[PDB]
Amino acid sequence: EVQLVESGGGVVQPGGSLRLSCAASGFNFNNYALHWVRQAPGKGLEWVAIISYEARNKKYGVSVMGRFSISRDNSKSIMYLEMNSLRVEDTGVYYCARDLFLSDYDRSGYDPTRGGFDHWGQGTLVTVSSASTKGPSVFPLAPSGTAALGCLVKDYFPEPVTVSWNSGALTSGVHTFPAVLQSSGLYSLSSVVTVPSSSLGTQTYICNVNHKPSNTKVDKRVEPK
Amino acid sequence: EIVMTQSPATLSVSPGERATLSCRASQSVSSSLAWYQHRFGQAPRLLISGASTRATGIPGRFSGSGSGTEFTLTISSLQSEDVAVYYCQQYGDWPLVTFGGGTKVEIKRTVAAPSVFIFPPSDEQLKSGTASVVCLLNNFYPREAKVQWKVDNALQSGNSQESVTEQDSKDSTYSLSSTLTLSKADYEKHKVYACEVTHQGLSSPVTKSFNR
Amino acid sequence: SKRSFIEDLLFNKVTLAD
Repeated sequence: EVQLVESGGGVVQPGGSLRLSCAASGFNFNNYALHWVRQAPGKGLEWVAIISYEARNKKYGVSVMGRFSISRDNSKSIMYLEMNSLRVEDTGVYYCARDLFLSDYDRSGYDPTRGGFDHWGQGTLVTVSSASTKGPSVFPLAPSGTAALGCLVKDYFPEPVTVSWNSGALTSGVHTFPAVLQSSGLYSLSSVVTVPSSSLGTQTYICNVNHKPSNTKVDKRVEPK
Repeated sequence: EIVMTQSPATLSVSPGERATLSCRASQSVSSSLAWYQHRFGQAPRLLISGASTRATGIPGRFSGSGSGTEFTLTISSLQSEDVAVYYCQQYGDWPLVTFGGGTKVEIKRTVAAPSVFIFPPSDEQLKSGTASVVCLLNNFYPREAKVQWKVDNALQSGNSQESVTEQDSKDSTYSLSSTLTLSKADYEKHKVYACEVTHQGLSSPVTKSFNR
Repeated sequence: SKRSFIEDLLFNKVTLAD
């Protein structure tokens, strides 16, 4: 029933600005400190900022101090994170979270053992980059009693792409790898599947790639050369 | 201000056995300590606050203990749905809360050497002016593996990238893909492309190669 | 209000007793 819904993520150029929103429902918003927490690719959770229940006190992580500004509207139950002077290293997933600390104060007073972030938003992806939107090229990874084949989904921006095989009828043996950020600033992703080599003459194999940000769908059939 | 240090970095536990995670605070946090589960592709989930109080809906096989500067999270009867990164977080210093660096919990299984496959660049990609050579290490365990690229016996450095799947929940293995990026021109100047794989389940390195 | 006072103390690293 408690719900935190985030919005406002997207692509921004280095030096640009972005405002994230956390819409709360199902609890007395005005009773809780709220925080922002982020996760950069391959790294652990990093605390970003806190705002007290009545918006009087705010603190910021050292990495974002002087650039980010946290605020809350205690009449529509929405928290905001204003991000200015964004850097490539600000890229990541951003979560809002509800803090239990001191929230039971009226009923039970000051108990510093009560705490923890008991509810989190779903996360919003922030991409800071000078790249421009581009759909991928899909290249086959041709097979040479188990054969492996796949597709190379190269040079797209921003995340994410989805990949299925035979429109979703083929899931056993599929591995779709995490994308990598290439030195060009474009992403690359591979998806592979292992199959019995016998099927190579018998069974058709097609990867279906969809890149929403560029409205690109590609279907690449993969066959021995 | 208060630094939280988790260990081990990766914890491997047999299905149905018990996972013990450790967290150390650089100074006392009394019992103002919380633990979180972070499953891949989901938001973090509170497990424990106050060092040992289970959060609502958290099953009793999760428990925590400790005060001052040493803490433990115990997960009994480990299940594949428990595979995740686990974080501790102190709030003794509230509002200056801080997270540990995270402990990855994985299912332990028998060692499995990778099946290795190499893929030349496609005819289609060559027209574009770039060439990508792909090496696949499939269904291996544990996660640690090394890939070395060789082009005409010359060891490549700095022109490859790799990434690794999450642990497969059915067979508890990992897969890894390494991509060597060359210009079409350089690709066409060389003959033998080889991927050399080192893994603890192989008594000696495995090499897959092709002539362009 | 008492809550806000306590929080002002904690945001400013004031040591509370016992």
